[PDB]
Amino acid sequence: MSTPAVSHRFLVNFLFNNIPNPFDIAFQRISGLSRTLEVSQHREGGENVRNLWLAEQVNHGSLVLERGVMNASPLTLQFDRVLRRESTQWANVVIMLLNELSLPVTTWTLSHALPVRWQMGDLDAGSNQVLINTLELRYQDMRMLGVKL
Amino acid sequence: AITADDIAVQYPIPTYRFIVTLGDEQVPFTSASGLDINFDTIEYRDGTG
Repeated sequence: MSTPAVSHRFLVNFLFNNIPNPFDIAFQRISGLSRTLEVSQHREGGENVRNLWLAEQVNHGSLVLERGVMNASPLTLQFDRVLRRESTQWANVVIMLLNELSLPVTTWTLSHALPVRWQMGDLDAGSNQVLINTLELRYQDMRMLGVKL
Repeated sequence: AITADDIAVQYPIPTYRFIVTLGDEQVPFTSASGLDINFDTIEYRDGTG
């Protein structure tokens, strides 16, 4: 059987409408994409032994990203504009894992992602650590691709 | 020429000759160890160094 996919190589591509060039930014800690369907349980009168689950509404999670405090990229300059309320532009994000050669084995492809939260790491006098800042986006739809679905 | 009254002032002291007074009496012991003076340590660092 083919070997499963490990989780320490990944590219992320962003495409805003403010910014003319699509840019690719390296992260440390992409959190993880959930997708819940939100059923509800109904209880019938004469039926006491089975359950009844009724499908309603697909809920998508959130894209939480982590990287170090490095030079100003086109994405930390873009969260600065949205969190100062100077723009409300959102982007189409493409996230993909890479195998041993270079090849994309799975792709996640988020749509209309909106920057909603910046979170700075701690400043501590005895710490021995890189200052990590936490970024967080809310998207509208999600569409996973690739050969390793 | 060292004249052993100078040994009693200058030379070090060996460990094998000792007496242990324990309360109101002396008890002859063979070994004795652990008479240390040990301190803890408190530190503080701020962002300026």
